[PDB]
Amino acid sequence: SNMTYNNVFDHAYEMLKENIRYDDIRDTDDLHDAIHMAADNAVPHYYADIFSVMASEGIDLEFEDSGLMPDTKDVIRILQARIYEQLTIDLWEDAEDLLNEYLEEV
Amino acid sequence: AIRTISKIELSKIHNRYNLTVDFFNDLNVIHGKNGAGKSTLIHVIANIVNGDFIRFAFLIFEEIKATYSDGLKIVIRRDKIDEQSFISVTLSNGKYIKFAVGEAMATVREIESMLAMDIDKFVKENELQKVRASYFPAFRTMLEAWSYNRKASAFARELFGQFLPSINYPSPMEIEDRLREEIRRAQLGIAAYESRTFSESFVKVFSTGELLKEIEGLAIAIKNGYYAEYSKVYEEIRSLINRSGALVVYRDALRDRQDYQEKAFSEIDNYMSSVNSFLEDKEMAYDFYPKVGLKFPDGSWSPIRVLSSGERQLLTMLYAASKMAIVLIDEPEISLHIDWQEDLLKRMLSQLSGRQIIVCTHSPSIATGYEDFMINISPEFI
Amino acid sequence: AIRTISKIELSKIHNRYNLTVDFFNDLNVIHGKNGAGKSTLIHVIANIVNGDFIRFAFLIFEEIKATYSDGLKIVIRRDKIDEQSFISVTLSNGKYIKFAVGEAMATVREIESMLAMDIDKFVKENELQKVRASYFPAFRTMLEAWYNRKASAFARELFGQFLPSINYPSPMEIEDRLREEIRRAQLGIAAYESRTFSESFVKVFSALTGELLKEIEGLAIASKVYEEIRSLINRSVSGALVVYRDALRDRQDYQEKAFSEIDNYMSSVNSFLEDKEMAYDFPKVGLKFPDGSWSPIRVLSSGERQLLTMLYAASKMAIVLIDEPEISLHIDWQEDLLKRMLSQLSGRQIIVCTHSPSIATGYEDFMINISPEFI
Amino acid sequence: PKVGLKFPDGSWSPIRVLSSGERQLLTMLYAASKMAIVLIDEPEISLHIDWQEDLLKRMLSQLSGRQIIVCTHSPSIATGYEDFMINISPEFI
Ligand SMILES: Nc1ncnc2c1ncn2[C@@H]1O[C@H](COP(=O)(O)OP(=O)(O)OP(=O)(O)O)[C@@H](O)[C@H]1O
Repeated sequence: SNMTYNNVFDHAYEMLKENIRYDDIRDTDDLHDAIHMAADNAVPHYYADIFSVMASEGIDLEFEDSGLMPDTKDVIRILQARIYEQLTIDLWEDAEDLLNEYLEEV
Repeated sequence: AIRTISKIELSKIHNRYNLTVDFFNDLNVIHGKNGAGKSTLIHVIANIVNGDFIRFAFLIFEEIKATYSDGLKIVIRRDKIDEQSFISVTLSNGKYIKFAVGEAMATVREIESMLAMDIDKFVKENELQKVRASYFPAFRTMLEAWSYNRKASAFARELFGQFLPSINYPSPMEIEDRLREEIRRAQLGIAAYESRTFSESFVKVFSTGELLKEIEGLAIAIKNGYYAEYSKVYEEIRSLINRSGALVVYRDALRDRQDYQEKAFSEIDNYMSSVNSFLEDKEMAYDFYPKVGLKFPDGSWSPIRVLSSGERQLLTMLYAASKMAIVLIDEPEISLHIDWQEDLLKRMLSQLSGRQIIVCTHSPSIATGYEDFMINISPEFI
Repeated sequence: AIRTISKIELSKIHNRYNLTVDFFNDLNVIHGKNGAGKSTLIHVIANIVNGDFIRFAFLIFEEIKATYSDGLKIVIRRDKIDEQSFISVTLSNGKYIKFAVGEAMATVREIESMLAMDIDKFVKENELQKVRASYFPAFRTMLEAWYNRKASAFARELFGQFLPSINYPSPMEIEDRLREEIRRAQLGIAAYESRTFSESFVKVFSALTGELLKEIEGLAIASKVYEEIRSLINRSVSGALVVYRDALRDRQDYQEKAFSEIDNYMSSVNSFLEDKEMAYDFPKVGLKFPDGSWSPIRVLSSGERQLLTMLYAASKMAIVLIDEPEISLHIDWQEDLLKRMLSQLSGRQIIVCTHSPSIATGYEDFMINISPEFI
Repeated sequence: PKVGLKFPDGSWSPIRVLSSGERQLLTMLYAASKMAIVLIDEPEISLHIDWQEDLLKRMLSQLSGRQIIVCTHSPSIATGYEDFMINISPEFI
């Protein structure tokens, strides 16, 4: 029916797990680019889905870092950048235990 | 709810008195003067129903019996062996758990987890968390002081003892942010239904004068969307109307847009009507980023800081009644005029139907119209 | 139209030699052996054209004359009086600025700004930055080692402070740039989808042959609603069909216009490469072997990496100064590099300095042989 | 001690002033002296034709009694020892 923020975050979590499993990211330095690699293929690209994800709970609509927000008049790119920033913020919390699970996997 | 509370028997709680209260499945208006242990009884119920029996390790008692409607009996006893107290939580199903008080105290100072996992396994394998009870404390001004907040539970357990349950109650300084977030999220939901309606109506159009008149009436029908470009496409539709099957599809799309427009804001319009039912000569509304606040018949706007403790109690109680099982309210008569105390239960019973509503009030003005539900507490001193 | 450089005269540069070079309007192919001062001329041109006159305080010379195409002459002299060196930048129009060498050295060690602002005011009030020249260094493997902004300080650390500003892309940055451009083009397509939806909604509401329907069915290719539209097409009203066909044609045209810049760069790269094709299948960007196997852009040899770093920095482009484009290249690529870059970079002054004459095939009339007249 | 470049005019300059080919010759002729099997990859980087026709002869004067395997793209390295050329073509599958 509709796509929420939790489904997008689960898809990004699955993509980050797949990137860690495939590319063999061992520390946070490689994971700083792996998180963007997982996030930029999981962001919605049908407009409706974007607004449905942004209209759901769990994710705020303001930038804690004003410099991370791009300087443009495209509103949908601003909301997509907010999605990317919130996804990076929420995945950096789980990055440590994902790294620990990968270390315990091998 | 399913397992409503039928009868609770507390024996020698705090070594002072015995108390046995029978509850109905419906409203339970407990009326009694301060010092009756009403607050204690509410904390006992909230620490029984919501599966947080570990807080009973911080309570001095002899025998606590809780009977639900279906027939489940919970017997809690505090017995000490070799200078160490053990709490025995014996259910009617056959299983029973026992644990040391000092182990729970050490676990609580650890939070400052084996027993917590044991309690979770016990309440999960016996299914003791079917019905969750919400706790409305009588000290919600303290929750306004440390402005749902999660450190407020630790503050209240710090100054009221560790028997106090989890505190999940909204402050006046949090519901403003919650209302602003919900209004903007509903506007974004309207914009997403606009884009879905556009794609679906494109597919459906790809496949009388009354339909044109209905489209002209629906063109005129704040509730403006966040994506104003779709409001401009609607302006262009109104301009074209000013200048068969596809017209039927257009009419259906406009009708669905109007219906979703009403449905997105209906929950907050219900909460606003619930607030404005009490308030006179002052309207709380969301006039325009969304601004939420008071309005006057003079047209002046004002922040939510002018509100009195009475109106703050109504805001914090009507928001925490709309956002809802068993509901336990402690002292709803605080800082309220007598007419609002008369109509408060009728308003909350109109907005909270289908759940066991237990209220504890010191003023009998709260219990008008429900005098058959008035259970009078009486401490039987040991 | 553009102030191209016509003739540069260097007198007693490094107290070693005199050099006077006349340039054509396009394709200045300087050919000479090592030690002839080619890069000593490219650095001078890049420090004259782009307004970087402060680098001339780090150069030992006697007289430097720069003549443009319109007739503007810039004469730079390094004269020292009473143990203090002064650089006199005298323009042909009458204006002239002078400054102490030690003041500029102190300003440069300060960056490690009054004179910098004075130089900026001098080059802004005379309009010396109409044409900006891009510099392709001969040490681009060092740029692969570390556009990067610290590379200027690293290269000036190990090549001296006369060296101009280094703005050149590494392979792992053209990889990041291509991935960013593909993501931006996908976002552009999606926004054109929603704009097309709203405008076609309005136009179909404004509306109230089988060949047009057949053309619309043929033009359908695959983004989810368009698949349903193609499925419905597979299973009076002429104006709405015309609107549908125009919307589909505009969607296809916008997809081509969004991807045309990267399809041009991919075609330019895959023109040289033979047993390996570079493409952007799904975003991962990399090689595509004829077996269908994929490989990262790290498998490429030094030759192919030089072609990647030169074709991207020619597509993302005035005056272009290329130093030694024959590095690590086979002879056929040396034969075809100038023809490919002249086909892809038209309308600018292409100055190249090569040690191998194989680069200058087919343009032998443009081969200007440099010769240092040692004092 | 001070190692540098002496121009015929008598001026003295540091080793920063060398071009790309002179830097390649400094890095190549020094590691050839402090030497087994020598595997050289692309010795023709930034060298004109006259130095490419003699670099292999000079390094063979430096390296005697050792197996030399070089790989080049320009055939000007291969002159003077043209009987030792091994053309290579991969066998694709
Ligand atoms: N500070 C200096 N910077 C550069 N060259 C200097 C300097 N001092 C003396 N020279 C000499 O001036 C000449 C110019 O060297 P340069 O690197 O420009 O020549 P090139 O062989 O044409 O260059 P490249 O190999 O980079 O194309 C050389 O003979 C060099 O030894």
